Amino acid sequence: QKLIANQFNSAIGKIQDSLSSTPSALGKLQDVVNQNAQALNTLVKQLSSNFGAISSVLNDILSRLDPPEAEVQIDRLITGRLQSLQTYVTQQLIRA
Amino acid sequence: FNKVTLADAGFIKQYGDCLGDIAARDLICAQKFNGLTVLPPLLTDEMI
Amino acid sequence: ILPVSMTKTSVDCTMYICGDSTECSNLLLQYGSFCTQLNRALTGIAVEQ
Amino acid sequence: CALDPLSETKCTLKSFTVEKGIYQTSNFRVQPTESIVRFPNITNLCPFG
Amino acid sequence: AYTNSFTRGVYYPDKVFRSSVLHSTQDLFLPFFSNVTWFHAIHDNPVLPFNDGVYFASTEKSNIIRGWIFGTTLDSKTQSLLIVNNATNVVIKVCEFQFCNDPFLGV
Amino acid sequence: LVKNKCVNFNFNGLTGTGVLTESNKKFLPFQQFGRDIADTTDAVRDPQTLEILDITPCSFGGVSVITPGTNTSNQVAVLYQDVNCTEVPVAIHADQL
Ligand SMILES: *[C@@H]1O[C@H](CO)[C@@H](O)[C@H](O)[C@H]1NC(C)=O
Ligand SMILES: *[C@@H]1O[C@H](CO)[C@@H](O)[C@H](O)[C@H]1NC(C)=O
Ligand SMILES: *[C@@H]1O[C@H](CO)[C@@H](O)[C@H](O)[C@H]1NC(C)=O
Ligand SMILES: *[C@@H]1O[C@H](CO)[C@@H](O)[C@H](O)[C@H]1NC(C)=O
Repeated sequence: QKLIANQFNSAIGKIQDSLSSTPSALGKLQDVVNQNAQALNTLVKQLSSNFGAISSVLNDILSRLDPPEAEVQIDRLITGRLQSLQTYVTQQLIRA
Repeated sequence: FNKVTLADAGFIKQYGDCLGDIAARDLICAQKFNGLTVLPPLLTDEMI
Repeated sequence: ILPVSMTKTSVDCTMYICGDSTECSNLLLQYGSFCTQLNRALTGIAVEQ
Repeated sequence: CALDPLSETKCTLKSFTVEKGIYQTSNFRVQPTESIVRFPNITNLCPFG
Repeated sequence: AYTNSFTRGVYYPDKVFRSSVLHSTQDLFLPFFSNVTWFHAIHDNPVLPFNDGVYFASTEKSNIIRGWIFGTTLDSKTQSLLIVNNATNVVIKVCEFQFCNDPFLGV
Repeated sequence: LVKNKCVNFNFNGLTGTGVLTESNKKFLPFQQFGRDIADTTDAVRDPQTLEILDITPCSFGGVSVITPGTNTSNQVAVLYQDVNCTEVPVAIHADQL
């Protein structure tokens, strides 16, 4: 009992420093978070593609083309962004 | 609690940066990231 | 070390796709209920956490 | 679907009965909505004529 | 002469208000760690080609390097370009004119 | 424009839309109109006043509904998203609702 006590206490202290050192043992944790973020960043960036349209920001397309023409541009942008959302959701499901 | 950082995590960190605490009187940070929202967990850190 | 949960996110389908444009929403209505499906899946994940 | 929120919940829930819980039915309080512009002074007319 | 351009050739390639981000532009830019040529007290003022752009600044001794003028033919067959310094602002000028190759104004 | 609602700030072109945001930072001679991670036009320089001015998009948070069972009672209570209570009805544009 005397030196099983010591060994225990000392070893706990070890765990402390070991972690503090810099092994981010919490790597298996960090990843998750980061992994998620990356997935978010892509989604956000995907708002700059025009998927074949003459431009990207809806406001413009609306602010340049008549409704009957708008139809085309708008629809294409819709399909593109819908696909981006779908991919994001499916990935989220898997990671879940 | 300090070895896990959010510094190089763009959207999550900058959404966590809607806590300017006075910096802008009217900051509805749910209307700044285009729908992308983050709900809070049912359990905080203190209760865990 | 074990991971237990992750970040709970949710996204405003209409805001993401047709943000603030009332001409875009009426076109989105032609695709049926995709936003509803997506919000449902995301909510399921958010509860699972 | 515009009434005490309970009603719009019943709307989204697609049933005329709801259980105990919570429901995201957000972005449903109409937006501020005006129509104006700011610009410059280009007094000179075009020679197109 | 030929010297390593340790790092130069970074100019706002845009006119959009941007802040703490990391944008990845794609345009004509001085290739890093590349080279250059020049001359010195030779008597000078030679000619040189232009490609698409010319990163160019130099040891202004006592302001002696004054203006950079263009002009492909100088038989006065093109209203090209000429820039020096006329108190208020540089003499931006265009006209196919003489292209007096060795500047002079009395001074 | 107005400076408090989705007056559609059409500053010299861009049909920017957004309540409040009487913002101010720093710019440069070329610097004219804002751009963030997602380009989200941060600020702008007015065509005929010429300054700096950012703005948050149509600024209206999200709402969910707590409930006991529909047949259990008809009472409900709504919980919003991240919104300081100060601007609740004004932050759901209560006036027209
Ligand atoms: C540039 O000049 C250096 C000599 O200073 C030479 O080593 C090199 O090959 C030249 N060309 C480059 C760096 O492209
Ligand atoms: C344009 O004219 C108006 C007069 O209605 C004036 O207030 C404004 O300052 C002018 N803007 C200029 C000259 O840029
Ligand atoms: C609602 O219906 C359930 C199912 O029969 C029942 O148990 C409950 O008592 C009802 N609510 C009220 C207030 O009676
Ligand atoms: C909400 O706004 C008021 C008014 O400025 C402020 O005193 C209060 O601290 C704000 N709420 C929070 C949680 O900061």
